[PDB]
Amino acid sequence: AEYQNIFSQVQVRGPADLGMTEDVNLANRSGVGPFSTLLGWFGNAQLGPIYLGSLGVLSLFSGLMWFFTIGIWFWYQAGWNPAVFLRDLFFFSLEPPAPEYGLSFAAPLKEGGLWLIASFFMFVAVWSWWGRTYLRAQALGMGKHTAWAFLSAIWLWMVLGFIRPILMGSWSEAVPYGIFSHLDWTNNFSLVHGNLFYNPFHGLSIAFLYGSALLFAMHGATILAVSRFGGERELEQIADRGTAAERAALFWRWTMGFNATMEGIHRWAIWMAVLVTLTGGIGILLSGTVVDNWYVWGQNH
Amino acid sequence: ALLSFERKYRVPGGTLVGGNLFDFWVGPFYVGFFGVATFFFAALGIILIAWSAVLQGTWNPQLISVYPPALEYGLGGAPLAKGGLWQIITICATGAFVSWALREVEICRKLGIGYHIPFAFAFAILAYLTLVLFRPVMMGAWGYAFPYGIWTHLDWVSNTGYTYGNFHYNPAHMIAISFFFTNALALALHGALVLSAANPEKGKEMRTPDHEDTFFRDLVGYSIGTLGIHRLGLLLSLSAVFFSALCMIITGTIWFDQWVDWWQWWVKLPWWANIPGGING
Amino acid sequence: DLASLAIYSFWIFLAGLIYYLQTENMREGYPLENEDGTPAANQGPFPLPKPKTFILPHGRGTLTVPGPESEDRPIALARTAVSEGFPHAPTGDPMKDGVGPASWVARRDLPELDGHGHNKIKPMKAAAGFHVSAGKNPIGLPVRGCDLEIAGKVVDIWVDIPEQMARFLEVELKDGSTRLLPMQMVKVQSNRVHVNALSSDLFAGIPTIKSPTEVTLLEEDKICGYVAGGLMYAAPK
Ligand code: BCL
Ligand code: BCL
Ligand code: BCL
Ligand SMILES: CC[C@H]1c2cc3[nH]c4c(c3C)C(=O)[C@H](C(=O)OC)c4c3nc(cc4[nH]c(cc(n2)[C@@H]1C)c(C(C)=O)c4C)[C@@H](C)[C@@H]3CCC(=O)OC/C=C(\C)CCC[C@H](C)CCC[C@H](C)CCCC(C)C
Ligand SMILES: CCNc1nc(NC(C)(C)C)nc(SC)n1
Ligand SMILES: [Cl-]
Ligand SMILES: [Fe+2]
Repeated sequence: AEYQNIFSQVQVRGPADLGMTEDVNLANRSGVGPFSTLLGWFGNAQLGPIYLGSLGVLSLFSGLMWFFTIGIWFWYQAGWNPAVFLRDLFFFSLEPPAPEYGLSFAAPLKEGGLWLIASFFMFVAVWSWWGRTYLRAQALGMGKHTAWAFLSAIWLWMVLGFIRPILMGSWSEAVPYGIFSHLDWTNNFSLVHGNLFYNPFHGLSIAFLYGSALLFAMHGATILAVSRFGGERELEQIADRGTAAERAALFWRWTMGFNATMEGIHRWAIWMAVLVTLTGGIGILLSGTVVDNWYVWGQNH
Repeated sequence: ALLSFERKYRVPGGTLVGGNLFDFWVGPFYVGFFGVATFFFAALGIILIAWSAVLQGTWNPQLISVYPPALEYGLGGAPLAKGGLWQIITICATGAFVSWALREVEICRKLGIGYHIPFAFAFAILAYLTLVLFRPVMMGAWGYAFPYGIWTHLDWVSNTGYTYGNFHYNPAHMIAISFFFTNALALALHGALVLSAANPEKGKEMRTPDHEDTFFRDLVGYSIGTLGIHRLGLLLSLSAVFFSALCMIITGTIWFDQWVDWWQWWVKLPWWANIPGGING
Repeated sequence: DLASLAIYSFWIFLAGLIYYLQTENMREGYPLENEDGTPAANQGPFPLPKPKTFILPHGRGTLTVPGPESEDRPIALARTAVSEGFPHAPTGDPMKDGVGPASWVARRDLPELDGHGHNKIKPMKAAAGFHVSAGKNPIGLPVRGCDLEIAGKVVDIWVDIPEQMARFLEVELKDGSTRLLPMQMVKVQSNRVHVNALSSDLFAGIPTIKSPTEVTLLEEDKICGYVAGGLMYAAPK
């Protein structure tokens, strides 16, 4: 049989790449990590270095305080029993305040107050990290596509946790912190709003979720299929088109009647994915604030 | 018409069946034997759907719905109006999908590239066949399959899912979802990264792949690399569909209850099962 | 109703986005052409995008796309039919002429540079520290074609330094010269390296590189094109 370039045949290892300098402040860049042969069969073996600045440390701190807050609450629900903690790990839930409390921050610790604290810490952690994806790109002179795409994920999370609960008049509407409890919340949310399948923004979101798997399967396969002509070196193919880019394009033109370029496939890609959470966020924002029942709404309009 | 660079690639060769008989293009489209087969299968099924809509009494695509036989039909054939139309459309769909794949293979051979794309498309087909053929057969009737209508197939997902309580608790559904979510995450990042390198800040020269790597290392302490990320995207999307197929193939065949009950293998485990406190004590 | 306004609005946005995306994806290869090379009367519903410029690093100039397009190389093909839609057949040796699956593109005859401007791909003998870290080491192994005969021995590995991956095997022929074989066209085994694409006697027709310590993009394309082209054109052997 030929060989498929899914896993590498021969790994090759040399001096660690310390990375591009550009305007990156090297004081905040760590030492290089160890090489992982296990990882080197599928991708690069190098671990590190990693950059931590003012905002990354802040992000990590708020994120650990988030995990620690959920954690201390979980131990309390477990009665400080290690056996119980492990068995009910997934059933524990740090719920928001009851509807009686509205949007007040004056819920007692054991009735929503801790949820609000965890939420504060998660909010600082995500927005700190977002500012960080921007800053890492800026320091390298790169465009800000990563931070822009990340805003789309942040927007779904912002609606679920914050914008929608506020618009509805109570924190009780937000997502609880638990594995299973968040699943139950999601099912109850569709039930209460009269079937979320009939929310056209859910349907679009699914189209783009499915379509994101379609397009990465198509593009992953494509690039590997032209890796014998160096196709994965996407940036040089953009600057100076090779037979890799031409064959990839022609494969699709001949298959479905149109095609991309090495650059443009990555625009299809960024939008396919970004649209998942952009549409989905609109659909959730609109649920309860504007439409009570999606099925009912769908049969008239 | 042709792309400016296309001509040198439109040579003879690469067919699996028919020699040069079908070795031509219509507009941009490559034909081949499997292109004529695709056309035949797709034409017949499209026509059969048209017949099904005349029977139902509507032309609105939002309304058209071709249902499989009732469960009482088991795996027998059914009359056209009462499920047979669905069974022949399903045969046509499968022939068209498989022929598209084989046509992709012919194109691969003419262009001298790897077979990774049809290999990948074949997972999508195996998911269709799981819902339409493997699962229905294992369960004993074609009526367990899904209806061909824009909204009615959604109602089928709802009904099938609610048969097992919250389908969120299907462990393979969970793994599958994680792959879907992780894939969209990965695609957004890969698009972003490449694009951020090729379209850098104003007043800057195009970046190199070393910047891409440096970006991911700074941000997260690891760059999977150019070959790796495309390896990864193919693995995430494919794994999502494998576990989708798996989570359905085990539903109704080796699992019959509400899926939340599966998670007692962990909870009601004899030693900590009776310990007071927690959620389940 | 605000949801109806939002869904209708979004569909307008999406049509705008698809229009943008398709035109962005017409920056290479357009305008479309008749089979004789002239501009086709039918160019599709989407207009050619307004040109954009990339500034290449290391003083390498600028690329503007879309723009004045040519293959600056002769194409050894002939028309197979009066009307459009039929194969164009190689007039000569398709492998030596660079056509069909053997095709190559007239890329810059300069090597790809890494971020600091040093060559991206170097032989391992010129790359301090680089070694085989896992899998079978191919240096010293014999190279075998689809005809099962020995073409040469592997004398080195050419590595993408920045990505730390083996890209080519350098292979010494009976005559003493060497060639590069793409890594993804070889199966490394315990006692030999197999190459399904080429018979032993076709390794010498692999295009040769001007410098022995670097390889240009033009050369890489010719090498990968020729080698992939054997899957079809060396297949009867
Ligand atoms: C996968 C699990 C369920 C399922 C669950 C859902 C759910 C849940 C949803 C959909 C939704 C859709 N599903 Mg479904 N769907 C299933 C199986 C299928 C099959 C099939 C033959 O296997 C098909 C063709 C479709 C097609 C579709 C689309 C009509 C719609 C948008 C999806 C999309 O863009 O994906 C990605 C693909 C692309 C981006 C490529 C383009 C695909 C185009 C858009 C499909 C057109 C289909 C066409 C009308 C079929 C007739 C062809 C002709 C007769 C010529 N589904 C299975 C049974 N499907 C969503 C919706 O809005 O429906 C109301 C939605 O919320
Ligand atoms: C019974 C349950 C209902 C239902 C109720 C809901 C609800 C409710 C919602 C969805 C939502 C979605 N549903 Mg639904 N959904 C159902 C059935 C389906 C079916 C099907 C049956 O086939 C499909 C295909 C889908 C598909 C989808 C998605 C398209 C969409 C989520 C997109 C996403 O990427 O979220 C994942 C991405 C995020 C949540 C973004 C968050 C990113 C944040 C910022 C990251 C924080 C990380 C944190 C700091 C810790 C980890 C970091 C570590 C250090 C690594 N649903 C059924 C009908 N569905 C969501 C939506 O958009 O609706 C329109 C949503 O709110
Ligand atoms: C109330 C409903 C239940 C539920 C009930 C079900 C059921 C039932 C099913 C799923 C399945 C899935 N669910 Mg669920 N699901 C729920 C909630 C969720 C949530 C969530 C956030 O709440 C998420 C993320 C998901 C996610 C998912 C996916 C993992 C999976 C669908 C993908 C797939 O199978 O693709 C596979 C892709 C295909 C089958 C597409 C095949 C395409 C073919 C080959 C080509 C078509 C070509 C076309 C006709 C040509 C068009 C022509 C032109 C271009 C004009 N579910 C709720 C709890 N879910 C399904 C699954 O895993 O099935 C395998 C499944 O059966
Ligand atoms: C496995 C990973 C993901 C994936 C991959 C994938 N899909 C692929 C490929 C790959 C690699 C292709 O190469 C191939 C392609 O060419 O894409 C451009 C394809 C493809 N994926 C497609 C669709 C698709 N993929 C999907 C999913 C996925 N595709 C996976 C998530 C989905 C959904 C529902 O999520 C859809 C809708 C097509 C665009 C294309 C295959 C085109 C094709 O098969 O052409 C021949 C057939 C016809 C033109 C029409 C046949 C008509 C039938 C006879 C009648 C219709 C019957 C149908 C069952 C009724 C459906 C009714 C619905 C309302 C439910
Ligand atoms: C240049 C390729 N680098 C790279 N690295 C990584 N690393 C993780 C682990 C986030 C996938 N991702 C990408 S795109 C997701 N690209
Ligand atoms: Cl920072
Ligand atoms: Fe890519």
